[PDB]
Amino acid sequence: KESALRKQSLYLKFDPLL
Amino acid sequence: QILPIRFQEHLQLQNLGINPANIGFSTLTMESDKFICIREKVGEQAQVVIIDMNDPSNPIRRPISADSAIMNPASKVIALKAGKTLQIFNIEMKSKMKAHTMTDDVTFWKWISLNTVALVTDNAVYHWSMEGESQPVKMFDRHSSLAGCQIINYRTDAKQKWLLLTGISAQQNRVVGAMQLYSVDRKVSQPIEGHAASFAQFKMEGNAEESTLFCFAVRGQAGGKLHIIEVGTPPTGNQPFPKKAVDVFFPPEAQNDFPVAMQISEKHDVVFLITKYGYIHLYDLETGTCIYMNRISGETIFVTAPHEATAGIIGVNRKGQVLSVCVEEENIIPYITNVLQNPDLALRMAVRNNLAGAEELFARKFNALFAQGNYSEAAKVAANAPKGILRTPDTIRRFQSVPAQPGQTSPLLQYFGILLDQGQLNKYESLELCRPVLQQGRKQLLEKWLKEDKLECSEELGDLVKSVDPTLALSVYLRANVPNKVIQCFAETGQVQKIVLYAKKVGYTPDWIFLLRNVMRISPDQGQQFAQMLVQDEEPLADITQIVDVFMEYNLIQQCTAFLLDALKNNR
Repeated sequence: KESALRKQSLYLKFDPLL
Repeated sequence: QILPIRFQEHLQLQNLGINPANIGFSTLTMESDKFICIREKVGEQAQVVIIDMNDPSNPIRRPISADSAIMNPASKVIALKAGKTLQIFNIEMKSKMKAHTMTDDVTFWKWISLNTVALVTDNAVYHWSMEGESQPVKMFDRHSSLAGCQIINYRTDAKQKWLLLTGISAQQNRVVGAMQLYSVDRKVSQPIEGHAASFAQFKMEGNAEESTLFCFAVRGQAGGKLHIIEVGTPPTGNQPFPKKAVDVFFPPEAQNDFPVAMQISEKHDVVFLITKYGYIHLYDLETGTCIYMNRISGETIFVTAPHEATAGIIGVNRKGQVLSVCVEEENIIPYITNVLQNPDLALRMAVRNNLAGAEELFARKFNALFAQGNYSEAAKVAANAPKGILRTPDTIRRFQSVPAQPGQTSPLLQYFGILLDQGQLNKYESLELCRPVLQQGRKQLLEKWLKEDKLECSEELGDLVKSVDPTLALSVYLRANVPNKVIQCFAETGQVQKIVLYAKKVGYTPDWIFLLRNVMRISPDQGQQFAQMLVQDEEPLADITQIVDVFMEYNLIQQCTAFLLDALKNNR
């Protein structure tokens, strides 16, 4: 429930995305 | 042998001092599976017995004079009628809650819900709330077709937008059922010939919202029939529900039998039907297919109620037996499959409600479609297994065994294509999916899949993708939770700042010095910056003495010096 919320913030900072 | 029902005798009312004479429709009421209320007369004194079903052994005999007494479906609240004078009374608090005196006599009354009691006069139907100071509110006028009828029941759908009054009358040695279906929104009534009815909420296959179904049974002009129809305009983006009309079986010996009660189980989506002779009937709510039929009682079961816990039906017969019938969740699917021999219904039932025991059928349906060449539909079968029964590696192995055809390729490709549409692909499925994709210069598809987050990642995928594009592997490794392999990526590509930020966030502690030496080896300038990050207040990631002798190893005396002087200024 609360785990996925902090997870999304993490992927935003480190994973290359775009 | 097995049966799809679980029949039970909860108690014998005669064993509780209840007079056999008072065991009848007029003197005994049951508004829920929680209480049974009987009106008796002891020695020129009239009293009311309420039997708590949680504690049935000890009944309470309170001295109450009323021509009718009906308990709340849950609360310890009773409603009693005395002439034209009505009264909602609090049992526990021995205090009167509400009261009302009616102009024309109340011929029938029932609890619509907790806090709502419906009243039926010879001319209209009212809704009286238990809460507040609100007087009984007129809902609709009684239809002429129900004139002279003995009112046997009153029902409403969940939203209470549809109301239904049922009455029966003796016409030419046949009990004839008259019903009035009233719509609150459209403000109009429809007379229907029916003996027993019920409303149900049912969400169709591929339908956005729940459909409100009206189900009624009758032994009328076209014999015994069961009707399942949708009431009103379907919600936006719905199908609707195709009207059903099925036969209701009455054996030749039962020539004066007819439907008496009906309860629909939303849980298993089945209809319970009880007839006058004491026969129970089981139907599929979706198709009206008959499942089980049986005589459970030798005497008429005059009062019924939903058996909330088990999602079944609980009644009381003239003999004083408190009987209960519900769906046996363990046996229903096997019975439909092997005793009824209706595999199509068993398959539909096991997938609709998450019931178990259908596995052999799903395998058969798969092997048959596989042999049939129809690999597209075969995949759907595996995808909609009740508890991921066909979502296994053996399945993929079967799909891997078929080739690439001239452009019609490939059944394994087809299997994955629909699979992700259902939910998130498991670690093994993700692995076998990317292998042929990565194989011939195709990696962009992974970008969409990972961004959409549709596949589950473990480590074995990361080193597999790392094989061609290590930058993309970082994304895989990130989601896989493996910190060791994430930090390794930042280290190969020199991103030192992200190494420290990541390890501080996830709480992973790597071998800081060994990382320093690596950084120092490739490029010392970055080395000194990295050394700076390792020492900061309260929690230092590495030993200061250990980092300086690393500097000394490379004889970086001037930058070592600079590093320490910087460390002093940051502490100030």
